[PDB]
Amino acid sequence: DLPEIVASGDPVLHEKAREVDPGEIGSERIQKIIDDMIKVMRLAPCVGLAAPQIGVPLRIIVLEDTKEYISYAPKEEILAQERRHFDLMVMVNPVLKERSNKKALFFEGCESVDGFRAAVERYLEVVVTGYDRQGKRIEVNASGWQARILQHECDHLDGNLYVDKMVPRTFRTVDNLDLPLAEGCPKLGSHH
Ligand SMILES: [Zn+2]
Repeated sequence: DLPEIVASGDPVLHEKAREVDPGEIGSERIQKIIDDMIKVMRLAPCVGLAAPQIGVPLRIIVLEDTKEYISYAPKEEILAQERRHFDLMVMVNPVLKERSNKKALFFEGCESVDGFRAAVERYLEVVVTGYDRQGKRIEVNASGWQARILQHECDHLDGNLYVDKMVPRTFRTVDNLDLPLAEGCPKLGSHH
């Protein structure tokens, strides 16, 4: 049976998830939680999911962005966001760190806050150390939209959602997505 995505207000999404014991990573148990994430992500569809969003209070994230999803976005926005496809990534106990003080500002949404968007400022360059799905120690250097999803998913594990880190006056229904920003809202884009 496939778990449901958990909505905002459920305390599992607002409290800090706990680390997987690295000796446990390859058990049928953590493997099932992982496979469940992957399936819930591909069903939605979305580019990223964290374990708290399926009710599991653990430090686990998955992410994928496919050529197919990407060929839906305006070709010029794909270019501003630096949005490039990348194979399915699983990380257990991810620890995120920026590689520089450069930030970008664009719209994100979250499966836990259904129907809405807001502009959120992200580090453009990250590193995430952690474990892959076989208990092996990995590091991942990420920029552009990939680094965005890493930060979004990582945020979940500390009980942080984007509605609590969005630029004022940008929150909006999906349908209002393309409406103009109000005066004194910063422009979407990035640093030189
Ligand atoms: Zn989310």
